Amino acid sequence: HWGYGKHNGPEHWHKDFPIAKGERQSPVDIDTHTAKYDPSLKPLSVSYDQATSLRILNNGHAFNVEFDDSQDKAVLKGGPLDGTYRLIQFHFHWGSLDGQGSEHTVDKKKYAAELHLVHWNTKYGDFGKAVQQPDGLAVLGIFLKVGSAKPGLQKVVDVLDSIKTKGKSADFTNFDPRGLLPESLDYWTYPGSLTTPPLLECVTWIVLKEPISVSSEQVLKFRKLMVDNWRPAQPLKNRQIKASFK
Ligand SMILES: [Zn+2]
Repeated sequence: HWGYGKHNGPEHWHKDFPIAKGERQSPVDIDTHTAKYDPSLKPLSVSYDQATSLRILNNGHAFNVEFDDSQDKAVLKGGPLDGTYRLIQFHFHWGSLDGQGSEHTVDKKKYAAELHLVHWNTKYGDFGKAVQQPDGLAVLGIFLKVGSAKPGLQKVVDVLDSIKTKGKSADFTNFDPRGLLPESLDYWTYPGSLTTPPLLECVTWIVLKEPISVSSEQVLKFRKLMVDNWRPAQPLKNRQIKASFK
């Protein structure tokens, strides 16, 4: 019965998922002066040109745009990663007003929303096998700030009315996730977890420094589905956040 409310929200999750109090939980606050520049980190390779979106699902906690991951189409490689990770889905976290919504924070600053592009390591059989492994997933995190509209988000926003109800899905083919990426691929990276139950510690996080801008109208349409589906920042503990820059 986990969710984001007073009675079932993040502070309760540890009861059903004790790893919630574990050693590599996400999200975290990215303290830009404690983040360590690592010259050995390679540039990120985001290869999304042959992405095949299939559908969009309201899973009760967010909406997921799902991709065909049955062969290498949209993949993430390079950066802190060893090998190739296939895009399986993306989703967002957002708030009930503009001053909150992101999961990661940067020097304690919260953005209005955060996009997670979820990828699994093709050394493993499928996503299900990958989440059982400490290097199973790579999640590309992108902050959303409110200002100008992101044109490449409009197709997502426009279909949401058709999946207002929990559990419903819709066909969602031929969406190009390249339209959700900022100019720069400068990033921070650290080992962490899924930010929703079961909170498995299987993720290499790659959080981009440059946010994308979305319009007030765009985020307001997210909110017609639910609000405040973000887990707050968890302690960094015995980890270091590394930066691809400065
Ligand atoms: Zn997420």
